[PDB]
Amino acid sequence: SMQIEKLRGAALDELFDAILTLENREECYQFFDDLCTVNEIQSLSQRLQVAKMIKQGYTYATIEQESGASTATISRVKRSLQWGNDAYTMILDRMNIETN
Amino acid sequence: SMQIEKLRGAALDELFDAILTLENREECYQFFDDLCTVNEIQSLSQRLQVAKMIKQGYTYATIEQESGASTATISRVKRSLQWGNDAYTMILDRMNIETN
Repeated sequence: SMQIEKLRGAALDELFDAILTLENREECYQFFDDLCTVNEIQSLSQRLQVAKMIKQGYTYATIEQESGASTATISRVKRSLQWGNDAYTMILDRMNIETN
Repeated sequence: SMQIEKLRGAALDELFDAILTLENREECYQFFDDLCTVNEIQSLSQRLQVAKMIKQGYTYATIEQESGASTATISRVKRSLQWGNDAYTMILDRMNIETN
């Protein structure tokens, strides 16, 4: 019952298969610069920082100050961590981020 | 002189490092469902479909019909194909999608 189920199909599969072909960090810079605006990329980056910081055990007050994320953004990320796919956990755990 | 240079730094590196840890297509579904809204994901999928179809030699009208994309969206993708990082070329080649 993921919201993304609405979109499941060949085109979305191709986008994800494309992202899987990226092999290093600079390829990601090049690809996401082509694909996305600066504002879009900034938002995605902010969201992951918020998720990381929540998991590290920081107060929401501190998260605002360090990540520059808005309260509305922090709220959305909060909702995803609790009522989502545990995908932030999966990927943060893979990078060996010390979550407390 | 990529626009993304505005954002280059530790947080953005971390987002890309996260994306590089994804191993399969279903993990992408779970991660991007957590990270993004349905509307954001649909937008990104549409852009890649447009890029592919431009590179295959479809005209704007066919692209509008098959991908849902507005002329504005198509225009922006076209601009990025001419003046961007050639990153759509890169990923389309790796997925062995035939292009002109």
